[PDB]
Amino acid sequence: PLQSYGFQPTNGVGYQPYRVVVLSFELLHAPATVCGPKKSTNLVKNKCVNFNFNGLTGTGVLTESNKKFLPFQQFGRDIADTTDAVRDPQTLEILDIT
Amino acid sequence: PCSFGGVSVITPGTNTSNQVAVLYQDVNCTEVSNVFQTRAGCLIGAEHVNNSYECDIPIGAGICASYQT
Amino acid sequence: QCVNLTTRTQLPPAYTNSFTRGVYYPDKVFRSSVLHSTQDLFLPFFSNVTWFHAIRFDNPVLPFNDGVYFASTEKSNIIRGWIFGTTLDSKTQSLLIVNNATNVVIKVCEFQFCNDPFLGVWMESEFRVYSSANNCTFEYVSQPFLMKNLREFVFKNIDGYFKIYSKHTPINLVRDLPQGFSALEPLVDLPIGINITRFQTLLALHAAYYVGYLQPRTFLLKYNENGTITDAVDCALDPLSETKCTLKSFTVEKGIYQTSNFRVQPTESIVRFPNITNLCPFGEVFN
Amino acid sequence: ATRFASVYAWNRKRISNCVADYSVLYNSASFSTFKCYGVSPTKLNDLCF
Ligand SMILES: *[C@@H]1O[C@H](CO)[C@@H](O[C@@H]2O[C@H](CO)[C@@H](O[C@@H]3O[C@H](CO)[C@@H](O)[C@H](O)[C@@H]3O)[C@H](O)[C@H]2NC(C)=O)[C@H](O)[C@H]1NC(C)=O
Ligand SMILES: *[C@@H]1O[C@H](CO)[C@@H](O[C@@H]2O[C@H](CO)[C@@H](O)[C@H](O)[C@H]2NC(C)=O)[C@H](O)[C@H]1NC(C)=O
Ligand SMILES: *[C@@H]1O[C@H](CO)[C@@H](O)[C@H](O)[C@H]1NC(C)=O
Ligand SMILES: *[C@@H]1O[C@H](CO)[C@@H](O)[C@H](O)[C@H]1NC(C)=O
Ligand SMILES: *[C@@H]1O[C@H](CO)[C@@H](O)[C@H](O)[C@H]1NC(C)=O
Ligand SMILES: *[C@@H]1O[C@H](CO)[C@@H](O)[C@H](O)[C@H]1NC(C)=O
Ligand SMILES: *[C@@H]1O[C@H](CO)[C@@H](O)[C@H](O)[C@H]1NC(C)=O
Repeated sequence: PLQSYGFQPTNGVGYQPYRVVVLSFELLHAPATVCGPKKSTNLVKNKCVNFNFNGLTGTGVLTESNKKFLPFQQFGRDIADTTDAVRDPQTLEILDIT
Repeated sequence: PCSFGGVSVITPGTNTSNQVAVLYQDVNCTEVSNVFQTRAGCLIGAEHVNNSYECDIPIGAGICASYQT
Repeated sequence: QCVNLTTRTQLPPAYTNSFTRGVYYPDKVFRSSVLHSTQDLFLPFFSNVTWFHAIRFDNPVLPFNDGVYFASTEKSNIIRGWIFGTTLDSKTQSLLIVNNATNVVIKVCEFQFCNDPFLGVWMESEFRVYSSANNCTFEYVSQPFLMKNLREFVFKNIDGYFKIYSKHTPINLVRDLPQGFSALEPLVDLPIGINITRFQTLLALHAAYYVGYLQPRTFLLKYNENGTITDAVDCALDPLSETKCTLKSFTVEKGIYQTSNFRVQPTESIVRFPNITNLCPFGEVFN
Repeated sequence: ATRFASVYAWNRKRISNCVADYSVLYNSASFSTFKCYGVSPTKLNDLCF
């Protein structure tokens, strides 16, 4: 059943070997694990900003905080669980949200 | 109606002792050894005395709990 | 070698108290000087949890349910590893953790497991756990789980993610738990999409293992200025803990508080109706 | 790759748990054929599978 190809150095183009790679992208009701590079913009302090830090969104003004977070804590929340501060994923620093 | 009622806990301050008892409003002590059946409900984890004393933590219907050795 | 040790130690479960151990950080939120109550899988406090020793070695299989707490101690020859899956009979993919001195391999694949899987041993050999594997999903490599220091772990499976949490605590008693409050941190989050129904402790051959099932219970978690949990109350464990959770406090003032609602449940269910033997001629409308 | 499989026995690499910029494949102008279906070819890096 299997026939070898005569891939000769003298073949015309239609008979020359070609390498083919097919990238199949499967989306299931399961965690997505093969992602693009994602986008970012410059970090801007002391101005009113529309934010998205790795999916954490909202609006406000950032300043440097005076508190430290655990390695598992990428953000903090206040008395009513609203954002208190966020950490910058490309420059980890804790920045208070006003 | 099948027996039911509010459930309340009688407690000392937590920096005094951890002895607590539970009062089950208007129900039997068998439905909820130290089980005090009264009109307010059944108090579980408590004993009772028939003499009168100053009120500390109320049960209801003229009865109050307190802590004694 | 894949030697079946067939020891059948059959130790009594030797259940001991979980005390206030079994808590891990449930989320990524920093909190300070607040008592955030949260419902999740944890060990109930003061629950009686089995402490089985292989020490003649055994690799028993227990229900995974919605997650399991595991902790252990060993002497000289240290045991590092776990097996999780839906069957563990080599028909489906499973999770194998082999943890050595310099790193850890957390892998999900279809493993052709040995009758009594062991890590051959200066490092562990996977061939003695399973003889072969195929249909692989993901091999994750990170830092080892090594530090008298009990290695405490939580294994969960949430929304397809395998979540592994850990901490190290000094042991006063070899066969029992250090007393005090735990707060384990996650190290590994793996987006696999595979269910676990069964958990097997994986042993290395040269051995005391504490294993408890987690239960979906609310804990009042007390957070300090570090974002850490320094204490907790297991809600509805006992009447005082009920009062503390109801009041969102780790302390209660002298008094009486309403915490619940008692209901008598029915003993029997009785159905009464007219006796008709005529299957209704709606079918006749169709015919 | 140093070597490719035969078409009767094409190879499959299962890719998971990673990040890739697919615009690289077009920016290079290194392929004679490059067509996308379902998903647009125009730098569709905002998707995850
Ligand atoms: C993510 O990767 C970026 C790569 O851009 C990391 O940024 C880099 O951070 C290092 C360490 O601070 C910088 O090197 C040193 O920076 C200081 C002051 O910024 C400078 O005085 C030294 O001469 C030296 O260059 C590097 O410049 C910086 N790259 C930038 C800003 O483009 C970043 O730290 C990484 N973030 C995480 C969370 O891993
Ligand atoms: C512990 O396990 C890790 C992960 O397998 C080992 O790292 C590998 O080491 C082998 C040879 O020892 C290499 O072929 C691999 O390339 C390594 N993998 C990675 C991801 O780095 C580590 O060496 C093991 N520890 C010991 C003491 O052998
Ligand atoms: C509870 O006590 C009441 C008051 O005597 C009585 O009427 C009722 O039968 C009791 N219920 C029980 C025993 O279930
Ligand atoms: C008072 O209560 C005590 C203890 O509950 C009991 O032993 C005693 O019989 C009671 N006395 C009377 C007069 O009911
Ligand atoms: C192999 O994996 C595929 C998809 O990942 C699945 O359909 C199949 O059931 C698996 N076979 C075994 C034996 O696990
Ligand atoms: C927690 O935060 C307080 C307040 O700064 C600090 O004094 C203490 O050292 C911290 N505890 C740690 C880092 O373990
Ligand atoms: C009559 O109708 C019933 C219900 O629609 C159906 O199950 C049955 O097959 C029918 N009998 C016939 C078509 O002979």
